[PDB]
Amino acid sequence: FVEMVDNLRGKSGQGYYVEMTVGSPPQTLNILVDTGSSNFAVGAAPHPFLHRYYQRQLSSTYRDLRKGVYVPYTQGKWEGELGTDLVSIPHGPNVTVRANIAAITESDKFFINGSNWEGILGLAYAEIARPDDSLEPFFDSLVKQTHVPNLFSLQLCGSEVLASVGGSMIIGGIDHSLYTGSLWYTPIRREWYYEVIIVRVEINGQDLKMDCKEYNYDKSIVDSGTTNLRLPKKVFEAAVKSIKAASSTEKFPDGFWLGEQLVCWQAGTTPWNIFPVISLYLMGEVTNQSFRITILPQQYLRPVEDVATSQDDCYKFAISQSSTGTVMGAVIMEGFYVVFDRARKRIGFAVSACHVHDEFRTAAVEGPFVTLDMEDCGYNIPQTDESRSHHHH
Ligand SMILES: CN1C(=O)[C@]2(N=C1N)c1cc(-c3cccnc3F)ccc1O[C@H]1CCCO[C@@H]12
Ligand code: NI
Repeated sequence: FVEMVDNLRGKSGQGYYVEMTVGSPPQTLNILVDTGSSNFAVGAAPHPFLHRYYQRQLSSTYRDLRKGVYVPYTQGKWEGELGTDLVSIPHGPNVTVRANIAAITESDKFFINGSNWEGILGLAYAEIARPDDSLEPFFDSLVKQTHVPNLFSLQLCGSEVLASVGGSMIIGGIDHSLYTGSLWYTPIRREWYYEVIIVRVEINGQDLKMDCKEYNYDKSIVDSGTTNLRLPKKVFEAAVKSIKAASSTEKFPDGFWLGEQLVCWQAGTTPWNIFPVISLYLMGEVTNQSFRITILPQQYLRPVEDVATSQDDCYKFAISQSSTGTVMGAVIMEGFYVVFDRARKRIGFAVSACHVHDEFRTAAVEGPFVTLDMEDCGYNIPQTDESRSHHHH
């Protein structure tokens, strides 16, 4: 899949995007690659942060669905008009599909100044699409309309401008040049988000020793659309305590641990070895097995170049608290080649050929670990009457 290698770009902390075309003749837009959502939505009206947008009137193949869509989320929203048009990925498979497209006509805190993307590609399942699960997501349409295998994989590679990032989205396959060592699979627990189960967490080889349901409260997901590793409150607190203890030779302000303040060292002198590795053990394909993915401080301490002190290497702490479960965001994914094997309801992890490391430690994927009489680490979200009332024909 040589032609699909290196097809992702972006600015650090602002999401990875792929080039796509919409309409006839093709209109090129840069589109955020988001495994944590399920809509294909593109700027389709002027906005201060857009240099360009989808011009429906310029497309001979555009069809209006005569239905609006409204998408609120934590401290943001986008909304607009549903339709269909022809869509391709120039540095993807050699195919063109008719997909649903939400034409974004109004938004708040959605577009990011300087991110260089104009839309979002939700790669998750129909269950979480808006307005409802009857709006077929892009990848479903791609698979149904073409011979493209039902799988994609992601290799995310992490003074006045933010650092440029790159990576690969391989659609329809696995490219062996993008990883080394073994490729380990964890089940997709349920097809909505890419939900997985964490069975154990270690910080510098030390078990956090929590009830494993705490690791997945109220879910754990793999999300390219989240920068940070996000952890449930109780888990976050235990992790921060352990990371603080390991790095105790340095006394950082509270602002740092909250991700609200950078910490710096003289260029090239960053004491990586005082920061511990973090291991997440993921449920294996076999009942009582797990494997671990291990990330370095090179992943969870994000580089931010400072104008005021350009002679220093400065870092943001990129592990943060969640009230909506574990989020394995870019912090996790940057260590690994991640295979979203939809066909076989599983997610694969292998050491990425592009991950940032040093001569002492490396991001790792290791297994199997077998546990006698494995507990169920999955959390069952309480059923609301709202959700229960839904008929599913
Ligand atoms: C959590 N999440 C969002 O809020 C979300 N996608 C995900 N996964 C998202 C992430 C980023 C973003 C910002 C910075 C860095 N990377 C990114 F992808 C920017 C906008 C955005 O829009 C949300 C619309 C509703 C569904 O979720 C979407
Ligand atoms: Ni009914």
